[PDB]
Amino acid sequence: NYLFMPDGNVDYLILDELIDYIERLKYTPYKVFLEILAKRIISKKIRVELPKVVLNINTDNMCNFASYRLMPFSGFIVEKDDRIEINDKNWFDMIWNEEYNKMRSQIVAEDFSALPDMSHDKIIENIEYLFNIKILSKNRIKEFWEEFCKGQKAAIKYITQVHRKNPNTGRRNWNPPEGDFTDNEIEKLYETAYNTLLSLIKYDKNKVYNILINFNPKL
Amino acid sequence: AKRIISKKIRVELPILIEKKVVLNINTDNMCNFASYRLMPFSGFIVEKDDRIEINDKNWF
Amino acid sequence: KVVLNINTDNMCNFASYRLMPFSGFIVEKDRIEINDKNWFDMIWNEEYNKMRSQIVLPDMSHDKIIENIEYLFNIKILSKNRIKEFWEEFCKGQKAAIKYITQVHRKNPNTGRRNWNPPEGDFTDNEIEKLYETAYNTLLSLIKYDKNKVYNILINFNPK
Amino acid sequence: VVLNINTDNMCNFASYRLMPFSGFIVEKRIEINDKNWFDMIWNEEYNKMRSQIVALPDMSHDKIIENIEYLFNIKILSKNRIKEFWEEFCKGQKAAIKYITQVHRKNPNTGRRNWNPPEGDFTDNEIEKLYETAYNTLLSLIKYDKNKVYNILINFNPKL
Amino acid sequence: AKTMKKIYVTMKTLSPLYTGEVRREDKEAAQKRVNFPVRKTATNKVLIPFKGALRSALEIMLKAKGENVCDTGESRARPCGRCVTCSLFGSMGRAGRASVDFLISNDTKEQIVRESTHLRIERQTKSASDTFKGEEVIEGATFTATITISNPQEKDLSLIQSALKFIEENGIGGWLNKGYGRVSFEVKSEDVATDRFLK
Amino acid sequence: AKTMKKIYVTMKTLSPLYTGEVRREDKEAAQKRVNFPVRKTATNKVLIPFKGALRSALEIMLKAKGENVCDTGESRARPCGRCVTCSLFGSMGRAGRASVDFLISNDTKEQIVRESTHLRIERQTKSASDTFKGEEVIEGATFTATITISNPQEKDLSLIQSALKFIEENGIGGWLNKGYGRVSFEVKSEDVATDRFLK
Amino acid sequence: AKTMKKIYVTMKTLSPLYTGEVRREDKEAAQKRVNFPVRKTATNKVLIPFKGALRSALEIMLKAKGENVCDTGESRARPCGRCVTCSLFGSMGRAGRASVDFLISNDTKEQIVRESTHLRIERQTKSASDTFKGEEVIEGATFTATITISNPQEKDLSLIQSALKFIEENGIGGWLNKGYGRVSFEVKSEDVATDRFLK
RNA sequence: GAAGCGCACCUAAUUUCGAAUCCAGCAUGAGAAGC
Ligand SMILES: [Zn+2]
Ligand SMILES: [Zn+2]
Ligand SMILES: [Zn+2]
Repeated sequence: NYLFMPDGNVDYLILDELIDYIERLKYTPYKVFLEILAKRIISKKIRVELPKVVLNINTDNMCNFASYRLMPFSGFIVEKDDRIEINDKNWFDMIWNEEYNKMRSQIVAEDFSALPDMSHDKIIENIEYLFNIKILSKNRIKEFWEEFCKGQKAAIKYITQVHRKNPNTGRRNWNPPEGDFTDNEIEKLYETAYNTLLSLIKYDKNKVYNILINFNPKL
Repeated sequence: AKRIISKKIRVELPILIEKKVVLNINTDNMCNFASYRLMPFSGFIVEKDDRIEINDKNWF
Repeated sequence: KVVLNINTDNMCNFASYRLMPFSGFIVEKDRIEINDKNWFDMIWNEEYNKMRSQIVLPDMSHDKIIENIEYLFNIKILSKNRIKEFWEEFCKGQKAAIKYITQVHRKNPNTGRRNWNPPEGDFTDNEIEKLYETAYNTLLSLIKYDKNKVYNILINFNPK
Repeated sequence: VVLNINTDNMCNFASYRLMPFSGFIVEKRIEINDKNWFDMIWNEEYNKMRSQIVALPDMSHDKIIENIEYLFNIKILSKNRIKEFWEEFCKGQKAAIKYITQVHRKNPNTGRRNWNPPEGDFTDNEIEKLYETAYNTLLSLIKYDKNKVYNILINFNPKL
Repeated sequence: AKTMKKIYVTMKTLSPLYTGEVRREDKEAAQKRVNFPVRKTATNKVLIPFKGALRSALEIMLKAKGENVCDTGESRARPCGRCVTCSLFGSMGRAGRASVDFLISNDTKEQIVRESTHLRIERQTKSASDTFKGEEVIEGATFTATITISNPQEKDLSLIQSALKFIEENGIGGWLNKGYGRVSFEVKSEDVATDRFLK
Repeated sequence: AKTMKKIYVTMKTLSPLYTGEVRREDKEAAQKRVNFPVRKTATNKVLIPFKGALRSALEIMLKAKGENVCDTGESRARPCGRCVTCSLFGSMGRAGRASVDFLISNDTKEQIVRESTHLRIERQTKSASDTFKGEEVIEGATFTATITISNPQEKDLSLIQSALKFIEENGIGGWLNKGYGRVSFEVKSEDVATDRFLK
Repeated sequence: AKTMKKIYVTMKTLSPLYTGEVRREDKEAAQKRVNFPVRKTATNKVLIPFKGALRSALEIMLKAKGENVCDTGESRARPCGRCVTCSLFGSMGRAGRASVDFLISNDTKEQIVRESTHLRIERQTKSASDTFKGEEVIEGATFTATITISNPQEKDLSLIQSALKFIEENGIGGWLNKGYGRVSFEVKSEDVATDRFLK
């Protein structure tokens, strides 16, 4: 109910005779929309106003201080899709750590900027053998070519990352071979993958590209 | 309840009053850092009984 | 000489100092230049496209060819796009067209998918595989012909 | 434009020298200030506003590398320890100093420090000397700037 | 054509939810930390494909019922054009009348997407043989979609609501077998006139 | 495909139960108070994985019977697809017919979740050499899950119930060697039609 | 892997027993009533940790025999993985074959758990200095625990029986030097199949 | 048969793993009108 004396209930009024009219209403107004007269109306135990969803996500400590109560907070306003929110330093530290991890993820080593030898026939034979027992898979060959096109150092780094037998677990990052094999043959095939990829690391780009299309045509 | 209605207070014997939050500070000077529209602000969380409101150094 | 290629717009005011969280890259050259990620995405793509720059006949009857291609055009294995692609391949030699029918008819080891269009109808799976096979033989025998006969025979089924 | 930031850890990308960088743009003349300046100004304003209402051991980098190699081999400095010390270093030098002080603190009611015990046949005097070595090594690592600590610890715990 | 059905769909997760990243660049940037990222916006809000879920639901139930409803799930399978799900979701010559929006979350990744550790345990040793880290949407996360049906028929509300009950049963997104994607749907339908925007 | 098997399981907890928080954010929020958090929901209910436990139970038992069942528990093991557990729980190439929901609790945290002090004692001194704090699920806590099998066969319900009895012998999650996870299962099985939602 | 060993363990309490409450809420809700609460279930049955007692017993006897066993009970001590206590009760790489259940009382806390006045008396004045209250399990109470060995070797049953005889000689639970926790054991072994639940 | 007492202390940490694999194909339309 909005009134701008109506005997019915009046929840809101929009305005010493004023005081008399306000007290003259049946029941009492919840809020009245009115300075000194507003504070006098406050003195008659009636509320005054004197004229994206906002979300304060924060801890709380309140110092009463003046008549108005407060809570000291230098912080951040974040605008979102349909809401505006208020966060502290720790939110910005968290997004700073996540962004800074995203930064070093980039510009790693020398992108687009000490190797064994074996014949070209040997390299096709070893990649052809490890294609069909699911060690040098298509994802492996793809990420080979991605780490190779950024340089030889990145390809050596990725190959030493995959071939690294972790002393805690004893597990290299290669795909396990398919078929009946004992353990010694499994490590010998992993060493074969090591030597084959590190030996094609020494070759030029068009002698690698032409060796990995007949295994990955979407290199 | 008669004495209460005589004292002009409502009684039911067994009005959308929402305690909103008021920004009260400019948002025009925002920026994009890491997929978020953010502005560092310095202010005070005032806790008026009608509504929570956020204010600057000017208000204090 | 430090040149700021970051936008100096959209900058907040805190502690009586204007400020804007940045996140980019520093580039040495005379200039110590400040570029954003977009610049590094452009440079990464330019160097990646600089590294990818270095990228190097069972003849049956003519009536068989027409009858087979009629059936495959009706049951929707050899469609207008595949006929046009085969014509572009035959128009760049026969070896290219050998490679193209090899690529389309290449059953993937893992999935068992051949890049033809599934036959429209209700045929059984062995019938579907033999239909892909006779598509292979029909196209592969059409590579053995010469340009005039391949042209007049494919234009009945793809008017372009 | 004045850089006013660190210029080591400056990697080579193609014919360019780049660095993944993350900081603030201050228009005063123009200052590319880092997160150290921002935490200083934030503490300044917060301390200023709150009232309005009311030594590191000097150890060389090669030694650091050798010492964290040795303590990683004998499992005192583990990947979880390096990762937690890295997160506490990201919140500041004082918080990380607190962290390593809580790890190193011999509790007088038990005689136990929160370090992982060594793997090997070391006597208790050698175990205590290696714990003091771990305390001095990470506490000297606290004094370095953020990129250099990331470079040292990325050879040990890759998932930093 | 003078009326349009508008189905406002409000979905709430009862189980953890995973659907996967589909953009190669965001998957690469996330696979340095997370082996299985959720599909997200550039405005940091989770997307869940919705048309395929409703369409797959309706073809399974209408093929179990016995109606002449085509299967568009097989490899390069051409839709027939003369069935119910061809009228609702589409055919070769006619676009589907039910424009199905994406399931855009109400919240943002820092409130709903939680990294997660999954395991693979050896059956003889009971030791973690493998593990991986996938992002996942929490339980109680609310997603909003709008299904806009042009030239509506009578049965379209019942068809969409039945398909939503099927998705409540079987799950939405990925990893449905291990328990992910179990949701509830709330439907607010309303018939509008197509000339509503004209002043 | 016209019929579907719904298996409603209710797990009563008889021993303590530890399952582990998988969420790095929830762990880091909870490892300032307890060292072994319980896997909980964002709606504050306990989450237990169920598909891996039933799968591992069936591979152990069917390998012991001599049936052709591949060990998927080995590191980077690829399921063959020509198995019997591969039909129920999936393979590289065919999804599992048995979509197995999480074991979500009927009650909430602070009603079934309790916070406990564990110990490690010197053998020659009999003194507390180490102390940690875990989170455990109390006894009598009821969990409900539903297993929906899409193309049902006769052996599916018997295999699921068998696997459940193996879980009542061994344990459902976490520290099954020190006594945790000993539970009981009540099974209610029904064979619904797939077109039960279509109206 | 084909067979499995059941040791059904029935323990009769021969001197009053005290295992302490571990749950922080259960210990805090009882501290105004008992200063030493006994470890109990939410079904009000007494819980005793058993795996640690058997492991500590076997380490003590096998170290005093001269066989190579790791001393795991030292603070943050990694088990070696090559000793027979590492085989029976686990290492950081391989779980224990012997999954040891808790010792669950056959009766309720109202029948077997009593409050008690423990004293500290001055030695010169011979008078009561400190008084405190504990909960104790009475003598004659029966506890049950099932030990399941997954890959049973020849000596595992004898190792468990020797550890049970050591626990009878030393005690289980707490306050062991005051005479508390002296028990008796009645082992009932059984070699079951692993595939016995398969119908 | 009465009476007193029913309390204290330490610990609550640590470690490993966080990968792998399959797919990236098709199909339709290529005109119709003016000035
Ligand atoms: Zn159709
Ligand atoms: Zn299999
Ligand atoms: Zn050992």
